[PDB]
Amino acid sequence: DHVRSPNVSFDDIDYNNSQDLHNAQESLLREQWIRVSALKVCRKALESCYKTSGPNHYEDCREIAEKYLNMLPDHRIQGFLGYQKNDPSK
Amino acid sequence: AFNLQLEKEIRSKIDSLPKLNNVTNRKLSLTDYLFQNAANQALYVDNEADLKELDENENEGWEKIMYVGFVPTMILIFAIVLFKDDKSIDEWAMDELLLRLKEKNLSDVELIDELDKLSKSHVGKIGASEINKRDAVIIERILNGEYDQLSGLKKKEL
Amino acid sequence: DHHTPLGPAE
Amino acid sequence: MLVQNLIIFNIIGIVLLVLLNNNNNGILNKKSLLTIKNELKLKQIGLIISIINILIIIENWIGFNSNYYGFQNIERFLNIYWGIDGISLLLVLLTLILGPIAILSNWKNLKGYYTYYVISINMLVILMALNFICLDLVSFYILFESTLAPLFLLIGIYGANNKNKAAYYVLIYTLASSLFMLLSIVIYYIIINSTDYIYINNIILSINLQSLLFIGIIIGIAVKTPLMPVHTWLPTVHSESPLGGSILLAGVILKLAIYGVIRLLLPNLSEISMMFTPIIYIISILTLIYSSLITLKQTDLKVIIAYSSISHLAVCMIGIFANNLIGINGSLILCLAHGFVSPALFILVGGILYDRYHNRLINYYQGLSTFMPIFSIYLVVFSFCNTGTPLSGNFVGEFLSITGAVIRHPIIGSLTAASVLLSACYQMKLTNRLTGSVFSQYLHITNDVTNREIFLLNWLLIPTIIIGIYPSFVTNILNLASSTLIYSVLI
Amino acid sequence: KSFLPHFIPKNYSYGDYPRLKPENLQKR
Amino acid sequence: HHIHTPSYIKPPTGGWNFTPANWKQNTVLVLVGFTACCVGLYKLGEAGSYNPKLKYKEEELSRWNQSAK
Amino acid sequence: MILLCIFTPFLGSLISGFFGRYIGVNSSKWIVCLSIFVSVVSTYILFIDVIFNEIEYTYNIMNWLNVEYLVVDWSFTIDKLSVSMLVPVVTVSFLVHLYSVSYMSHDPHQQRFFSYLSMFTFAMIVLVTGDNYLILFVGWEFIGVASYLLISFWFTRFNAVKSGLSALLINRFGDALLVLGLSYLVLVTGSVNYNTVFALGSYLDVNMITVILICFLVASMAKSAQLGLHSWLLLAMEGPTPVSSLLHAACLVIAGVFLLMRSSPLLEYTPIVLLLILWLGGLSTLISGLIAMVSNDIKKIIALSTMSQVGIMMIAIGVSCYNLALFHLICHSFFKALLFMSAGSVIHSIISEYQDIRMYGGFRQFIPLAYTCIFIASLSLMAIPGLTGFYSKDIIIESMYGEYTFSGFIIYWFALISATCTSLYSIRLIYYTFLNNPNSPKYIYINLKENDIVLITPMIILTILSIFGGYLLRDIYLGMGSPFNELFIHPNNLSLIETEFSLPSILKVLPLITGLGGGLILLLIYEFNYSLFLVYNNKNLSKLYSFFNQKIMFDQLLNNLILRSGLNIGWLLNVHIDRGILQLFGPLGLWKLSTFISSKLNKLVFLNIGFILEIIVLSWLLIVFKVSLLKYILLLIIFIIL
Ligand SMILES: CCCCCCCCCCCCCCCCCC(=O)OC[C@H](COP(=O)(O)OCCN)OC(=O)CCCCCCCCCCCCCCCCC
Ligand SMILES: CCCCCCCCCCCC(=O)OC[C@H](COP(=O)(O)OCC[N+](C)(C)C)OC(=O)CCCCCCCCCCC
Ligand SMILES: CCCCCCCCCCCC(=O)OC[C@H](COP(=O)(O)OCC[N+](C)(C)C)OC(=O)CCCCCCCCCCC
Ligand SMILES: CCCCCCCCCCCC(=O)OC[C@H](COP(=O)(O)OCC[N+](C)(C)C)OC(=O)CCCCCCCCCCC
Ligand SMILES: CCCCCCCCCCCC(=O)OC[C@H](COP(=O)(O)OCC[N+](C)(C)C)OC(=O)CCCCCCCCCCC
Repeated sequence: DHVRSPNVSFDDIDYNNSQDLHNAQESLLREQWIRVSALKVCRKALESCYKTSGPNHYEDCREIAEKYLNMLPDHRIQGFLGYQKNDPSK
Repeated sequence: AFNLQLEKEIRSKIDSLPKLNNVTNRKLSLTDYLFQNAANQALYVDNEADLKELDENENEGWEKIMYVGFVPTMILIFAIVLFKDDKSIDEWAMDELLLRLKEKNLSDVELIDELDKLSKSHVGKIGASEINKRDAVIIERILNGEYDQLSGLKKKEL
Repeated sequence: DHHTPLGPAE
Repeated sequence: MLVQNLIIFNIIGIVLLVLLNNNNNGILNKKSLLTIKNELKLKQIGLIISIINILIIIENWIGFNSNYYGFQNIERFLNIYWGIDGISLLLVLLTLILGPIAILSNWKNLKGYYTYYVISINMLVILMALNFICLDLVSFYILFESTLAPLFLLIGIYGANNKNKAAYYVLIYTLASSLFMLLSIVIYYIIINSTDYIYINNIILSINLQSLLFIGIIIGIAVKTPLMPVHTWLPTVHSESPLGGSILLAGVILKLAIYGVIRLLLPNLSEISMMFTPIIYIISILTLIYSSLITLKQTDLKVIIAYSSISHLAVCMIGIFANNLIGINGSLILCLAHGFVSPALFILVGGILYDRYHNRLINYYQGLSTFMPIFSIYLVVFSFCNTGTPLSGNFVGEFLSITGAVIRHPIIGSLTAASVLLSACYQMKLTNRLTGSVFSQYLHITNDVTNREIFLLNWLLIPTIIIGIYPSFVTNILNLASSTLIYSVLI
Repeated sequence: KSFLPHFIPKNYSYGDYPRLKPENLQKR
Repeated sequence: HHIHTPSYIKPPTGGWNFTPANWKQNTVLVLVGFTACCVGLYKLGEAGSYNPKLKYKEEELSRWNQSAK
Repeated sequence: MILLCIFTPFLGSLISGFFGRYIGVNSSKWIVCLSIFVSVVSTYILFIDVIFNEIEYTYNIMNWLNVEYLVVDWSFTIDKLSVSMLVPVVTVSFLVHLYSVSYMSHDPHQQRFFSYLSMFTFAMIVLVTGDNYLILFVGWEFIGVASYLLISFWFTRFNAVKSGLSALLINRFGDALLVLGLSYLVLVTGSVNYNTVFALGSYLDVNMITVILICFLVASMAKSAQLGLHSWLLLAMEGPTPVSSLLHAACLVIAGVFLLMRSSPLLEYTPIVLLLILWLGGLSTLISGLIAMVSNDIKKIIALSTMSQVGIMMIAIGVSCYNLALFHLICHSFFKALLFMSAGSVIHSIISEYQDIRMYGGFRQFIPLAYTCIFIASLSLMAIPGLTGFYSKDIIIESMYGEYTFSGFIIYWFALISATCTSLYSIRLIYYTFLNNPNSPKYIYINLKENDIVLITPMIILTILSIFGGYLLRDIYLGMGSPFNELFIHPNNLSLIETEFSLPSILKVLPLITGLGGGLILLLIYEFNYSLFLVYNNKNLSKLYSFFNQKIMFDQLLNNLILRSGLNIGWLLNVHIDRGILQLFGPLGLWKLSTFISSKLNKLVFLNIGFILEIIVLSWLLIVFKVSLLKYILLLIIFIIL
């Protein structure tokens, strides 16, 4: 069946526990692929809106186009090594 | 079938010709390469060099091996990449996004109707396509709600 | 005419 | 159920061939039946062994989970842990596929000692395949350099006129450089007490020590891809090694450097890989540009193919060092596509033309389409595949590698697009000459491509087109494994 | 009239390789 | 006229003005096969084609834009 | 209907390519013609359904690329722009295929020729019907592949072999930039789909849009043979005339124009690129016309005419008049193909198969049917009022002055001179071939006859389309307010009013006066005062004639300087780097170092009591010496090795 992500954060585990570390790496990766799936769905709305609107695509799809360009810089796979090996608070 | 007497007949005809460079019903079983003694083996080889000397690019000994072992193996590889129940990570993430759509908006009657009639094979075909299906509300809810929990896993900020 | 003969049957 | 079965079956296979062929060596002055028809019954057994090796990995492929993160099929054997993930699975399949192809290439073009050649080829295929499924640096290095001993003897025995020089080049270039990689491995075992893949990926070393470790590892990798200016050994080896040796070297060995970057640099030296990325791009871009221009002045037919592999693997190095999924996937796709097209070009040059005329000089050949139409069809088709024309897997790999490079570095990564023009310059100039003008006055009319050579070309062309048209067969397996190699902190 | 293309050396010494005047075979 | 060495040179495209003796029989076998593929393409094309400007009502697009805001 | 239109030409290529041996020469040619005709009829049905009923067709075969956010599918769309490009492509391809049946009847390799010819048609169909840039790139590359196999069709001829290579490598130069533009498109927008990229044009940075479309512009120049990447165009004349007829009318030569028109939503927001396109098209129009007036090969003159006309489309694009460029593109595909077909009819009619117009003369009475096709096509090319070219070309020249900017005014003169030259070399070509005194031997004229009906039939169909086609289709593309949302024109860039009304009445007839009046002056000089054109007397005229006859010396500059130096860089890299310093720092250098060192060590090993005794006693100094002197000892030891 559809197995779900084992939500686990690098900030609530001990890296000496190899199983907990493995789950944190997997959980972060699976959340990043959901963002890509969301980005593709939002782009599908932009494609459908552009075709049906015709010369009205600037007005009819203004909010959709703005949303796509804001999500694009960060709705991509970023990996887990960056956050696992770095502490933003410090 | 070794057919020792066949080599005796063949060798006599070769021996009958003192000159060189101037049969079809012949084969060998697997036991001929290991169980034959020295006396019988040497007769076959002497004939083979002379018979080959009396003479395109066929019957080289690889056809049966490749077309029975290699080509069906490639078919199996083709079958695996075609008809295997493999859920890639991007395919899993699409189903998870729609599952989280249900689990967050269980009070929306319209949303449940489209999801129930959205078949599994058509789950990954959201958007404009040849399939006549109702998914406008499915897209609308996604456009309004962030169903990813990436901020939840990042409990430390600058 | 050129009357190019037909080749062997294929 | 993988490494244990693969090693034991092949060791039994090696023993079986040795017992049969060497039984009557006792100054018997014998004739025997196994040696009839150029040791046909001994070549056939070795060919069957290569086919069975493919089935071994297929059984484990059925149980492979593309939605599972981490290594699968974890196994303990010879005090070594073995595992498979998405990237390892595809590279193993490519290595085992080239097994029968390499053997079939030298079916009836060797002067003798077919049994020795068959055992050496199968030994090399297994050793290289095992190098993709080892789970520590020490085991990686053991299999990385174990292939030198069978390959050194193979080139020196079955090689061309300059086989002696080629044997020295491959043995010394690939060992003196790998020893610098061993130093970095030894450092890991000293300060961490382990060289396990998972264990060393979670450890952050000092920025100065990571610089020293990266340089030691990259020297062994850069010589093996190869990259300029440590590439001069490769053209000599290809121009003198036997056709089966060239197929394995061009199709598998050069891909170990790209896989080495995946295992030894990206997940364990992530911080220093980001810093070294501009330097790697500069070296690889110059490697791509210089090799293409140098290829324009070569006169040896097999040397031209050897330099073409250098330019393509420069794109692979550029793509694999991009810090995004597009570049990483494209580099892996291009490696698989290069694993089929590159051997085919050697087969066309060093296996079809050479086996008939025995001269590799370019001046002797022109207008070959007049009496060798079947040869020219494959030569033209594989020439367009080698140049990155769409519908071929090379285009998918090159476009994504170039796109990933631009995403990683928009300014200097844009220079990777020169591969589209430069690759067509030297590859088509060779193909245009070999097919254009009147038939060569220095050649006698002879047989066209035979059935055996048709089989080799067709089954190397088929995977290239399938990957080119529908690369999702490859991308689906790679997506989860490749996403782990990205290092970024977006806030 | 005719002239040699650019980058064609006037002299060379490659050991015992014969030394001949550079000729453009296109102009023959 | 000339000599083309057709005894062994047999390219897929003919080799210097080649027409087999049974060219009429093969031509019919090709025309029927060619006709059987155009009809198959037509049926696949009709059943797979769609109008991208009619898959969503304009009212549906308005809801998408408002939610995306 | 969409699937039948696109992949039917591919079936003909496969049938002739692999089954042409088993069906013979004649059946192979007609089956290929049958496959193209099926695409012709299906295209016309779609043209009514798309243009007139405002319907679109989309077929999605399967996914191609699924690398994270980059999703590319094997999808084909037929919108107004695609079906507008399909009509010139498939119709001319069928007429060229019908033309090729009788023109190639004496060729030993007709089956392969039709296999390549139909493959080119399929590649071009994929180019204009793909719904994303990557599907466009698939057709973009195979267009060069098929053209390479067509230009070098007679591979036994050295010139054809090298000419095909020249076309391929120059087009690959554009492909390299085209790949770079697509990569930047993924970098900025994360997609190559038309429906995605065109919806973000107004919100993207102008610098980002410029870089993408500069790469598109470089790729367009290679295919369209604009200035700097036009040498291969005349080398394409080595292939058979049906290739040239198809290539230069509704094919690869026009691919560059389509790419810019497709990218119109992006192109409107980077006016600097439009300024470059306007000048590049204007310069190419002036240069091409001047060269064509001192050229002698009949096909070279028409090829230069194609380059001059394509530039007229470019200047229309440069002023954001994408509708003008498309309409002139459709009309040009009809009468320019007629010129090549009729030019090839003259070459076949003469027994010697001469192609130099200096060896022609007095063909008008002997081949009147070919002359009328040339005469009607020439007038249509010269924008004679009432014909197709007049309604498509004259408006573009007017649009340059109607732009009312400095660049538009300069290009107007370049276009005006281009129009004047267009009439000048058409009269010059006609006079030498049909009206001049005979130059060929008398034996040629007593065997000079018109060709068969099969060759004639496509020419008559094109001739009628070269008279009435432009008048009927003017309102579709040039009508004010006509909905063509596929081509986007910004409100600030609509100059169809100031071009139509504000023009002085003199400019409306100035190209006509310079064309017909200038042509009459040239005709009078040729007939009665030909001693003027004996230019070998005057030294300045000889240089001026030679300079334009050698095509602005660009071919000499390209080969003797650019290509030679690029090959010498490889030679320098091979000699000084690959075989040079990397061998000094390699096997050769280390061998000399090893030989020198090992020779010294060989002399140190000999049985001698005094020798070994001194070394043992010398080692006692290491104990005595303070260790800080070890490096000085190390330097001393190396000094003795020397
Ligand atoms: C010379 C050597 C021999 C090589 C020559 C032959 C090369 C053939 C290359 C074919 C490569 C395999 C591609 C087809 C494999 C099937 C793809 C697939 O998995 O299905 C995807 C698509 C919908 O996906 P899904 O819903 O997941 O269905 C999976 C059900 N198990 O399901 C589908 O819609 C299936 C569609 C099948 C299409 C048939 C193939 C048509 C021809 C290729 C189309 C590519 C586009 C046209 C390219 C021409 C250039 C423009
Ligand atoms: C995976 C673990 C494998 C390890 C063991 C492999 C077998 C070793 C050889 C023993 C049998 C033997 O020497 O037999 C010789 C065999 C058979 O050749 P042949 O043509 O019949 O011999 C000639 C006799 N004639 C002419 C009468 C027919 O050839 C070989 O040498 C092949 C195997 C060795 C290849 C690599 C050599 C260098 C190894 C270096 C390791 C780091
Ligand atoms: C860090 C990356 C390292 C990459 C590899 C380093 C260079 C390898 C050279 C190959 C030599 C070879 O093949 O040895 C064989 C060559 C034979 O020479 P030949 O080709 O027959 O021509 C020369 C013969 N003549 C003139 C008769 C035609 O003998 C040598 O040269 C002997 C010395 C080799 C020492 C190599 C030690 C390297 C130390 C580690 C690096 C500092
Ligand atoms: C999307 C891509 C689809 C491609 C399918 C098209 C049909 C294929 C037909 C093959 C048969 C053929 O034409 O090649 C073979 C023909 C045979 O010569 P012939 O004309 O029979 O005369 C024979 C007279 N000789 C013997 C003097 C030639 O020419 C040749 O030897 C040309 C050599 C290069 C062939 C290039 C093949 C096409 C490359 C395509 C790159 C993708
Ligand atoms: C109405 C239906 C329409 C569609 C028709 C489809 C026909 C399919 C072909 C059947 C004939 C055949 O496979 O030909 C096979 C041909 C013919 O030579 P051969 O068979 O080896 O004979 C010669 C050998 N001898 C003498 C021993 C007998 O081999 C080739 O060299 C084919 C090389 C591949 C060329 C195409 C590459 C394309 C790459 C890109 C793909 C997109």
